[PDB]
Amino acid sequence: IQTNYDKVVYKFDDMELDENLLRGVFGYGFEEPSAIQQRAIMPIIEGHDVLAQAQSGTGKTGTFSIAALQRIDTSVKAPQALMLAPTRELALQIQKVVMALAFHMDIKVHACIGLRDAQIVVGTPGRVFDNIQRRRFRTDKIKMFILDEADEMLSSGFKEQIYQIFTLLPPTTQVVLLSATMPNDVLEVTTKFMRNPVRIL
Repeated sequence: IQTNYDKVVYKFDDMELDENLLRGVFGYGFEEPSAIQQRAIMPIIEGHDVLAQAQSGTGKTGTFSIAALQRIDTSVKAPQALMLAPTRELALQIQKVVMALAFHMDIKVHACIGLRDAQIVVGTPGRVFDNIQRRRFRTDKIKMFILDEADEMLSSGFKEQIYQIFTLLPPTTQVVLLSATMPNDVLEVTTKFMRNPVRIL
């Protein structure tokens, strides 16, 4: 584990999460934060752009799902977090988890594979870009942009769609990129859209 952020939290109780969220975490079966969640949840909540190389099954989904849910202003009924996955299956799965964690919260999650007042939007690059173009949902309230399995997405030709989505989002959007590998392409998006990112490898 290599990181340029040194805070390590061992219990979800210590992350100062909303209790309704915490209820959902424990309710989901999350007992102890994994290596990755021990280090990445906090910086994401704090607003840092975050780059994390994490293998699947290490608790990636929970990391950005918990941090995103903690950052939602439930009063605002519009997209605040946009999550991009390489496939419709992954996207569907992320929606499953987010909803389970948000069980004790009043949060609307919608998958792009209804959209106007969803607070969390999950989907594939092509579908999301198309819905933005046809103005199916506004992007002015988006505060978080999460790219799950970035190496997968950039290799499937979504690179251009992603670059375009970036430009269409508020210049102040926090960027969270998770990838198992570190292709030169991934480092590229990182240098182009992140500002002094927290790195966890």
